[PDB]
Amino acid sequence: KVFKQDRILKQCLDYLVESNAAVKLSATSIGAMLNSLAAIRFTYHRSVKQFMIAISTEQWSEMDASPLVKIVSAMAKLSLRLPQVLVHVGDRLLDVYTFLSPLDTALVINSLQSIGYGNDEVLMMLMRHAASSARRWDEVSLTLLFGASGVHRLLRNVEVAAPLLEQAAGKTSSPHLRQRIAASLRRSALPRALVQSSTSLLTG
Amino acid sequence: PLPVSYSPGSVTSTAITAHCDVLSECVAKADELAVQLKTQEGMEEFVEELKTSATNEMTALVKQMQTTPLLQRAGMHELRRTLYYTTSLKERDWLEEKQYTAAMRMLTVEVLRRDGDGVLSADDVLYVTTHVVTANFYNRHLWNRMEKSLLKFSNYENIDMSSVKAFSTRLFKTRRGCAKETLDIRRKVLLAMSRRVGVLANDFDLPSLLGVLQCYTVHDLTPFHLEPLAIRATNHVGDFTPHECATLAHVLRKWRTMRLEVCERLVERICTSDQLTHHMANAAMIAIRTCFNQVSDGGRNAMNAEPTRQKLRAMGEQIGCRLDEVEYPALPVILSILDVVVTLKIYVPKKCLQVIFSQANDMVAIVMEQKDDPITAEEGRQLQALLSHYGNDLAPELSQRMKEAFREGVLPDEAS
Amino acid sequence: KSYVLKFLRGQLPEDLKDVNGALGCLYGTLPDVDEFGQFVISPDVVNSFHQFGYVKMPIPVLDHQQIDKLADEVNELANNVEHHPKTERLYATSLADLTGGPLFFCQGQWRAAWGMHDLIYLPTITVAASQILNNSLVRLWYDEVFMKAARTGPCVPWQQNYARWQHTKPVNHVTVMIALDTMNKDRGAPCLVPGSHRWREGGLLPPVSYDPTKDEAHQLNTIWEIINEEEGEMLMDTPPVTVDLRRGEALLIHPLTLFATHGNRSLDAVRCCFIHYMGEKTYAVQNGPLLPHTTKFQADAMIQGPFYPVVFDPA
Amino acid sequence: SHLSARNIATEALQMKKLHQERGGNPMLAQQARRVLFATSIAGQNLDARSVALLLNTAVYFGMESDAKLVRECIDYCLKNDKLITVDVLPIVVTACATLKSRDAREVIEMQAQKAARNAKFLDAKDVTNIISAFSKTGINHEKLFAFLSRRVQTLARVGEFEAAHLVILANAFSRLRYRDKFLFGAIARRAMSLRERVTVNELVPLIVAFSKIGLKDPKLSKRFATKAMEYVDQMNAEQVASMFMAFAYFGIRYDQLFGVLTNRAVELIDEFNAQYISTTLNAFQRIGINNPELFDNLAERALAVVQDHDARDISKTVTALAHFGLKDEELFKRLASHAASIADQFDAMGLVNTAHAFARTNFLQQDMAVALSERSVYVCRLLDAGETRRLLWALAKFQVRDPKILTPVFNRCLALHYDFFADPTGSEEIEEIFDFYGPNFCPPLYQLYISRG
Amino acid sequence: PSALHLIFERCKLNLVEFTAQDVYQICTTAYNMDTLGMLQDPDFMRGLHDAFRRSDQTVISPFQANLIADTFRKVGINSMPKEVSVPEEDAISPESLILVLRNMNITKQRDERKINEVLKLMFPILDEFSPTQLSLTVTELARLKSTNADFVGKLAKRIMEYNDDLSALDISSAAVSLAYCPGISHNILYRMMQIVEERMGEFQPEDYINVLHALNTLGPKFVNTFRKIVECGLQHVENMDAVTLTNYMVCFSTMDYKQREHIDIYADALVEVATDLSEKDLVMAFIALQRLRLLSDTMFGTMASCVIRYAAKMDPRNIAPIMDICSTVPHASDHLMKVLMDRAVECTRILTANQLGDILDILGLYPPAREHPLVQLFGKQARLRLDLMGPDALANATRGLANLGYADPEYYAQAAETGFRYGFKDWTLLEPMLMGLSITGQCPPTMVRVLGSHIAPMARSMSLMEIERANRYLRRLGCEDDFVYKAMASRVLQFVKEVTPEMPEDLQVLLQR
RNA sequence: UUUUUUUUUUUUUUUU
RNA sequence: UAUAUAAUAGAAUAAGAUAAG
Repeated sequence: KVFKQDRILKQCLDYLVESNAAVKLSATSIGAMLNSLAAIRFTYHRSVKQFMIAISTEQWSEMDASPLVKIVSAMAKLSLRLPQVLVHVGDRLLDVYTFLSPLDTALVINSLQSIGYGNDEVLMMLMRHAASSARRWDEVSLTLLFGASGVHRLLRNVEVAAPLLEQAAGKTSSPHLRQRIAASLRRSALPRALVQSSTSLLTG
Repeated sequence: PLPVSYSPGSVTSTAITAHCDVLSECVAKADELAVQLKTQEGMEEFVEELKTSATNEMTALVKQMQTTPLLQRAGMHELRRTLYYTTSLKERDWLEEKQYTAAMRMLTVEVLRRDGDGVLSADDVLYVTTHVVTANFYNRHLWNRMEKSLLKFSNYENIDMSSVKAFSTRLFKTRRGCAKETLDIRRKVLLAMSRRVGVLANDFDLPSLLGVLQCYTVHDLTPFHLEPLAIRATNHVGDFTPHECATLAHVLRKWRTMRLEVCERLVERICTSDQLTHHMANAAMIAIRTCFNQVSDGGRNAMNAEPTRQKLRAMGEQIGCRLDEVEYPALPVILSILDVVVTLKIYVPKKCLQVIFSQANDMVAIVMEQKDDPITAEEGRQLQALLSHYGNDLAPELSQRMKEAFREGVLPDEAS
Repeated sequence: KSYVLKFLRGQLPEDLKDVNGALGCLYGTLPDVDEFGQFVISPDVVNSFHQFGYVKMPIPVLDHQQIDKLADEVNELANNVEHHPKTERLYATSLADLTGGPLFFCQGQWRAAWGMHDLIYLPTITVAASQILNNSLVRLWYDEVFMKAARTGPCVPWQQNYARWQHTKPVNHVTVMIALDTMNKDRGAPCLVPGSHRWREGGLLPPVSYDPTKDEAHQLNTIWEIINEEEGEMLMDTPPVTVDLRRGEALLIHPLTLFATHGNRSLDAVRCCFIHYMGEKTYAVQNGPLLPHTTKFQADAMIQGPFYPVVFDPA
Repeated sequence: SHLSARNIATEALQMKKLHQERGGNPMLAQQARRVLFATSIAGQNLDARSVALLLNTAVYFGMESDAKLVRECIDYCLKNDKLITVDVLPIVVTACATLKSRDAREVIEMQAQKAARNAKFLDAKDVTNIISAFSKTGINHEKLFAFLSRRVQTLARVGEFEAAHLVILANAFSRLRYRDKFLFGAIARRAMSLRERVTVNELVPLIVAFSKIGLKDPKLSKRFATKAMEYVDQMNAEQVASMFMAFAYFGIRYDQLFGVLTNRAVELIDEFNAQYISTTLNAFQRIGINNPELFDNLAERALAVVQDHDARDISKTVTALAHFGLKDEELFKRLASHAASIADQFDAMGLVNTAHAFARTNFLQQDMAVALSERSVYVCRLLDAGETRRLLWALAKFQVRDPKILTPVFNRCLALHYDFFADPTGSEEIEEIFDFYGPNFCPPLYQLYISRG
Repeated sequence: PSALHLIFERCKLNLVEFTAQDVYQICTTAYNMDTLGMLQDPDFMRGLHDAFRRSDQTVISPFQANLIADTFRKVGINSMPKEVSVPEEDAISPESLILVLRNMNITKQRDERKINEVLKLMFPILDEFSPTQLSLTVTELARLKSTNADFVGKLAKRIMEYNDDLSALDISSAAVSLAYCPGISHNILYRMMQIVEERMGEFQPEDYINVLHALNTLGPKFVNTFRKIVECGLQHVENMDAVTLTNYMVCFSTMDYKQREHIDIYADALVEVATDLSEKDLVMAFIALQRLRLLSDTMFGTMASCVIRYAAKMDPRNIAPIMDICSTVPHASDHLMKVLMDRAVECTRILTANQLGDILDILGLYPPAREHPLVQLFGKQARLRLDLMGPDALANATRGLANLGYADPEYYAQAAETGFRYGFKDWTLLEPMLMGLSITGQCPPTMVRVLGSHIAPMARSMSLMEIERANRYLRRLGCEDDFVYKAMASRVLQFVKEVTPEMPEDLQVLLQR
């Protein structure tokens, strides 16, 4: 209903935190609640921060891929930056990255960019996995990936950015996204020849 | 016969007078309870009951004014007291926004209608302007017409003393945090009545004399018509309390009337106080500096300039020895006093310097270790230079504290 | 003349009527005296107006950006927290009591607003109005704007324009309605009788009594109360028609046609403009001014002056 | 013409300059108004300079405070107060001078506080522009004026200003009614130190300002009189009338200068317009000099051209002619018939002056009297007791006896009865008024009048 | 399309209750696909804008609101997203004031009172900030051009405290944002540059760009850090982007790098790939190369050839620098110069006073510009712009028009009056006016008197050759005041104390008078 | 041509 | 097995009469 009464949800979250119920809830339930809170731009971030902190490392250790990506996406859309939640997220990603769908990979990459994630190994290996499975990427997934804030940071190697660029040239058909990708290629650290060829393909 | 519709501002009594009498009595009783206090919950109960009674009375008045064409049948004095009570109950928080706006919109409409007729006397204009701008209720046409009608100085020539004093106090009291758009019209109200104040110079009593002078000065207005108003005060020193002489010195300095002869008397009168304070000492030091800067080494009496400075220096020492009794609220007062002493080479005892620097150390022992909360870096440098000039043995703690503060960087810059 | 200060040499006069012609705002400028032939209305439109007492122009008379400008000016006229400058230049306004209401109405706006002043001199509507009045001189009398509330805009009851214009001697008038918004039966489109302009050989029905504390049904149904049996027989065959207007659509209305405006039940305000044009050889009836603070005429003096400017003159 | 907002502000400023000091071409004003009507800065980001220029050019060309561009510019000035530096402060102040909204007042007060705080760090250009801008708003911040006057004196002690700066400074400090004799002495000294660099065009306005400010010192006027006497030959009618007015304002009886000025004025009698004739007659009335040949020449020229007579010109001319005594027959008829046509332009006091001048000379025309009487209902609110008495006596001599016209005048008289009945003069005037209108027309004023107070 | 028509009609009449998210979705599908006539239909877009204005925009991100406003402005509807208020006492969190600042920055509508309010609600709760939140709020405050340096200094100290928790990008962004703040302390800047150079082996090209911008802003007080980065980047010089090479050139020009050994390597690397530069980057590279005295015979040709493809549509603010570079350099640039003159002729309408003055000044002594048709157009435009010219722009324009032989006595007389209104302070601000008048050799005597009264005080600080030129101008104009010649002869006496016939005729004539 | 500047001022007794 | 991401800046510049206390 896009209903915005944040006092009611604040009372509900206070009851959730006080009852120590965040240590027994399911991963998909946590993701659904966080996504619902983020979909309406919840105001009181202190309650959400306490609720996310209260959950234990046991839950973080064996979360499935999709609830985990939902949780990190809801964290990113709520402008939450937590130093100790992100290390748990990173080790869980290290464990279960191979099962991510392409749209999950794009969501993870752009959400981690949106929160200014400082780790580079996890980002680099996620980008490598995305490059390996480039032949299956849809249109919305490419928009989500190449629409990330610091996308040019991730376009480090030619191997990790060649199939993604050719797939974007083949599939993406929006002038603004192509211009943004060309600008990111210009600001990237790729070899000059590949940048020139990709810019030629995308624009013109 | 012509249908004139002019009624004196200060017969033709409608129900508005009966409505306002109840409010007057209720407000008087609610005020008397405050004096009786000097059972807080108990008296708060009576206060709440009186507030509810006044709210009901004002609701009835507003409904009567809206439903019935009472304003046209009303006189002028009742309209003015209705405006007074409508503005006064809001600052006392006995009315809501809706009722207050509904009453004041109709008040302004009726005032504008009477202005269009032309029955607004030279006193009603001042009354409405002062009781509207101080309440900060904005109506474009009313404000513009009042500001335009306050420029006919020929009308405001024979205003009564009591009305002058009432407007002066009303504008003076609520000056502290007034909105900026009100300042210009405040100055216009003050200046429209300036000539009448000038011809009233030989009639004020001394506390009201300083009240009017401070009211004009705080509104950054120093009109020439009020020139005698200050002069009499200069010629009437010795009847003022010691504290008031500091404000008198500041006013005289801002009025280009501070000279050596009056400065001697002002310093002497300050020195008759039982115990000095920061205000009196600061004003005395500033006055001494101002008079010391008024002597020329190549003027008419250039040969006689050297003794005068000496005399002033002596008077400075008179304040210099009584510099421990005061309590400095902020560092700038200490810095100004010390700068005035050093620049004029005034002699200060070591005990006074010790007390001053101890208070300064206790003051700066708040900004750096608490760090929760505005001493700028240049002020700290000036304090360090002063301490070094007078010797670091005075306050050994302060020197190290300032040095570690400057190394740490707690003190911000002036640009920030 | 006198000496104007250097920083005041570009200011416009207090009264905008003092401007002899039209400002450059909105449309560029009035064309040449021999370039007015491209705004002529079709003869079929004239016949339709003479048969029905009303007609809507084939094309919108204003481009969209001009419509946005006019809507912004209407919004600024109805300001309450900061009252409009030149408010005392209006004949009458709904904010004279400073409170307001669901319906905001403003008269004599052309003396206190740019753009609205230029709207008077629009060739597209003035040429058509002149064609309506047997191809003669046209003089602006006055204009007004209505703006309805967001969801509680009231409906104007049935009315005849000439019922209030009793100071003008002959029946020589025309009304132009410009819709600054998109209107509908639920939003404020005008509903008028298809043939009421030729009833009683030109007479006027008595004033209609309405209760301002109820819904729209009785307001629109008072027409039966105010008419007689024969008028009912005429009305039954041709019921009143509500014309839906888009942005910039102009509607020419006879002064004797019965018309009303539906209330606003949309989710935001709706604005409309009425401009009343006389013709030449239109005379007064009684001494004194027709409008508040206007020129005082004689018993049968012809209507002219700066308050009623000439906006189009054939030959 | 599609252009960026900065590229539009630049051409707008150029158009303002050309329409201001290079002839008032109406086409330039219309083009600028059309260009600024469609201009908006809601989305694009601009410097404070561009926004200030747009606001100033919009306000100059007749745009009130209800427009979109003015509202956006005022919102920008209210929000980003720290980006409006001293360089772009006078532009904003001048733009807000005419506007009298609440936001305009707040902006003006904030700029005044900023200028008063930073009054010691400015230069000749900044100080001159700031004082000129604050002259136009009618503000009454005396502390700011004192600070700026002190800075002016210190900056001019080293010979910084020049002719144009001195003219602007004197005009600004005279319009604000700041009778600082030391400041004007410094300005005069800087002017006299500018040998042969103060031309006639830069000398006449200085004398006009020094006359208007009303300085007590009479030694200063002598130097201006001599320098004007040297410069008479190089003058048009404008400056001749200007110095007639100026030396009437000074009030010192000079002889050689007046003779040479009269010679030059009668030389240029074929170039005088309505305003120059009115100014000359008013100056002669103020100074008291009786010059009947020049009065005859001016009356003949005023008879030659009557359409150019504005309400101010008409009022000054009739008042001067009535006070002097000399009066023509057909010239008065033409002036009255013309004032009947433009009776809707008279001010609060100009109307009273014109009506009383026509009544005092026993010249009664029905059309003019009716027009002035009917117009005398929107101006009674803005009348002092003396002006109200004059208007009431003019109406009594005109025999109006119309309640709709009389009751506002009597309301004003009752609302100002103390200043009305205690006037040192006019007792016979009030006696004649009450003899005409009788006791029963207005009871309360009669009861007050038979009480002498 | 009966259903589509009904939906459009119901949207037009404002009878559909729209949420902010629904309006955002409609805007996205209209801007992306636009298969239907959504953007082309004005009434539907007006209705959608009316729904969006009255909606509740708190439930959308600042980016979404910005996109909605951009979509509305693309069609003509002047739209502007609502301003968000400062959070209340309960919602005062480190993650909400940052959101306020971010929305203020993104929507491009900054209120300084709101900035102060959110800077006074951040100090008590400044201990709850994450290490990345400080690096975010520093850049957000820098992008708002805030003048509060104490708050940024405290933030920088905290950022230094959490050094190990921040990535290279955060450190570089904090460094450049700190460098952009004007009033910040210098000890903090030194500490930040030490931190940057300690963690400098992990930098991406973006971090290199940020560090170079920070160094260029700071100036030649930070030479050691620039030397360190130059020594480190020498390995990557061949495999390097063009923009960062241009920034290296700009920093080299700014710091006055005396080690001219690596400058050659970096300049050659830049000129190799100069083909991939835009307008501003190419202009900056030109200026940096000129100020480093690097324009050789061949690299100038390549850079000019690169400029040729851009000279047709150059901005009016990028024409004068290239003209100056061509003027100073002694190589062949006739074709580029002609193209630039044609572009200036095209742009003469929109050129401001300063740009027109610079263009006229550069072409003052250019031989081919004598017969080019720009002289008359620029003279007329300068006469029009003479009201807006400053004390120096007027002098530059007058000098350029006098050197070109443009003869119009009215323009020079108006320039004389404008100069008299402004006043003169240097001889270089008065000589162009004198030669412009001497071109026609006629002016009213009052003009001569004012010019002589201006010249006379200035005669005590002129060289002998300038005295000769001033005497020539005064003789051509026809002055007769004696004190001016007295002062000129007094100044001449000092340089040549001998009245011997050795000096030329003009000198004897001057001392005689 | 030699007069002047640099505070947190808060104390006016009306029934409007 | 899900309905969706959005941030790069450049310009130094002065017009001038209100029927007062």
